Amino acid sequence: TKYAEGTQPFTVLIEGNIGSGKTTYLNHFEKYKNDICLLTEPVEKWRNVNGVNLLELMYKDPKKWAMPFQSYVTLTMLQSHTAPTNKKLKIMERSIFSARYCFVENMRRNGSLEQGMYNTLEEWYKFIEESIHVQADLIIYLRTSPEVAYERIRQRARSEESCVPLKYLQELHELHEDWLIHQCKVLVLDAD
Amino acid sequence: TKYAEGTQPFTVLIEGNIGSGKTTYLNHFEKYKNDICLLTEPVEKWRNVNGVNLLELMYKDPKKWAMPFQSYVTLTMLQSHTAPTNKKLKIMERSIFSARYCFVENMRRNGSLEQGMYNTLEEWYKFIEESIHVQADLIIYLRTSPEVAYERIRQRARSEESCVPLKYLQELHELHEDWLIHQRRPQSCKVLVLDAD
Ligand SMILES: Cc1cn([C@H]2C[C@H](O)[C@@H](CO)O2)c(=O)[nH]c1=O
Ligand SMILES: Cc1cn([C@H]2C[C@H](O)[C@@H](CO)O2)c(=O)[nH]c1=O
Repeated sequence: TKYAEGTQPFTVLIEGNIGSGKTTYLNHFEKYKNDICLLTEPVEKWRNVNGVNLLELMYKDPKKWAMPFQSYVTLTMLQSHTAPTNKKLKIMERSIFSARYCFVENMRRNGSLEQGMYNTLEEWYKFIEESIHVQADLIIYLRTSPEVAYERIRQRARSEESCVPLKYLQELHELHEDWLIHQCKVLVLDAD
Repeated sequence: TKYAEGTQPFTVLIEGNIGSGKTTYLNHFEKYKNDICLLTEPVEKWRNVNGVNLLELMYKDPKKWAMPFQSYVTLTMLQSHTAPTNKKLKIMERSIFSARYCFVENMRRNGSLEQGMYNTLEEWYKFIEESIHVQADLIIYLRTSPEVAYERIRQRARSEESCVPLKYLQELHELHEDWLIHQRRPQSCKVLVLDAD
C-alpha cells in the first residue's frame, strides 16, 4: 500500500536542461488553475528552508551542500508527486526522476558528491520507488542545446544558477538524452 | 493514507544512551525470535553502505559526515519501523525518535550539523510523521548515568564511538531524560524505566 495510491490523475512531467524554457512554457497553463493541477518547481521552498537558502549554498560550495540540498529536492519532489488533488490532470515541472537520473548522477560524475553521500541519496531513492507510488504517465521533454540554454540563462536576470559553466549544461544535457531519448510516453519538443 | 498503517503489531522500542547495555539486553530475546520480530539497530548497514563506512566517517569528521550519516540512519530506521511481519510482537533497538530527539538535536547544538543540514533532516522527519505510519506502544528505557555508560564503553573493544567525550554522553543523557522522563517531547507511548545497576 504505497503512500498516495488511488489519488493521482494523469500526470505530465515537464523536463529539460537549465534554461530550456520550462518556466515560460508552463505559464500557458497559468490560466487553467481552475481546471488543472499545475505544480511548478519548488524553487521557492529550496530558497527558504526555514530560513536557509540551500539552492544558493549548493552553487556557492557544491562539495558541502549538494548532499543536503539534493536530499531536500527529493523530499519536495515526493510531496508534489504524492500531493492530493481533485483535478483529473496533473502537470509537474521537473520530477524525482530527473533529480535522480540527471542532477544527482551529474554531481557524482563531476565529484561534487562523494561516494558515501551519493550512496545515501541512492538508498533513499530505492526505498522511495518501492514504498511510494510516483504517477508519471506522460513526459514532455524540452530538448535544447547546451549553447542555446547557456545563452537564455545569461540573458535573464538570473541569481543562484547564473554562474554555471557551459560544461555543466553539456553534462546535464547528455544525461537527459540518455534517459529520455536513448532509453514511459515521452513527447520531445524542439524548445528553440 | 499513512504508509504501513494497519500492518504493524504491538511494538516495543528499547532506548538508552550509548553504552547503556542495549546490545547485551536484547540478546536475551534471541531465544524467542520464534514468536517475536527482533530488529536490532542497523549498525551493520551504517558500517557498510555500498562499501562506505558512514559511522566511522561521522566520528572522524562530524562537521562533514553527520549530515549524510544521520540521513541514512533515518532511512534504515524508517525501514525497520515499516517492515512487514506476521509476529504478534516487535522489539526494536532505538528508533526514528531517538535519532531525532537525541542524536540529531545534539549534533545541531555542538555544531556538527549546520542550520541548513539540521533543517533538511528536520523536514524529512516532519514529512515522515505526516505520512509514514510509526508504531510505538511502549518504550523500555535503560537509564544509566554518563559515568557508568562511559565506563562500559571503555571496557569493551575499540570501536568508532570509543572516543566520545564524557561530555558527549552527558549531553545525550540529558536529551533522553528530557524525552523519556520530563516528557518535553511529544512522544507517543508509555515508558518503562529500568536501571543498569
Ligand atoms: C530538479 C533540480 C534542479 N536543480 C537546479 C537547477 C536550477 O539552478 C534550479 C531549478 O530549476 O535548481 C538542482 O540543482 N537539482 C535538482 O534536482
Ligand atoms: C541511532 C543513532 C546511533 N548513533 C551512534 C551511537 C553509536 O556509536 C552507534 C549505534 O548505537 O551509532 C548515532 O550517532 N546516531 C544515531 O541516530
